[PDB]
Amino acid sequence: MAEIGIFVGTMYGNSLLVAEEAEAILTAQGHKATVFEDPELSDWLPYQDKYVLVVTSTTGQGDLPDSIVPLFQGIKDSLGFQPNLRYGVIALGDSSYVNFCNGGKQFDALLQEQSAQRVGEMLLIDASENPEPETESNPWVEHWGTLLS
Ligand SMILES: Cc1cc2nc3c(=O)[nH]c(=O)nc-3n(C[C@H](O)[C@H](O)[C@H](O)COP(=O)(O)O)c2cc1C
Repeated sequence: MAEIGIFVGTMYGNSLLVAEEAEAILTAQGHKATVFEDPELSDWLPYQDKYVLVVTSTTGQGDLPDSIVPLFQGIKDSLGFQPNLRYGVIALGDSSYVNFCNGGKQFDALLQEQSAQRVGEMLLIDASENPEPETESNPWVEHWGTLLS
């Protein structure tokens, strides 16, 4: 039975709420999930022989949240290649602007630039018109969790 590192990138907690639901769903299906609200390469590392998943957002001029910048730089510069990494991605932000989920999209790109192999398609939550993001992400995690071991 699989184990899932559930790495988070936020400055306001809305993507973190979805990550806590994602951990609960995978745990209920039977997989040993673990959510990380303040992650590091040291917590990403234990899952390269396994599976991982991302729940992230956007900040500044369209940059990654500072809570996941040290994970994004760490994997980019001190890991470099991941041909056997398997995962899934949820991204969350405001639809009112051109950088729609651009910080979460950069974290999916962190893994495709390293030859990882996602077990699904990236979910894009529009918080400014979607005040119940659980309803946009729970059936997505329940589905993705059937594609594990
Ligand atoms: C400076 C700034 C600009 C933002 N502009 C965007 C944007 O262009 N695209 C987007 O998807 N999210 C954007 N966001 C994210 C919003 O804050 C959004 O309301 C989000 O849901 C906040 O919750 P989160 O951090 O948990 O995701 C921006 C955040 C900040 C700090």
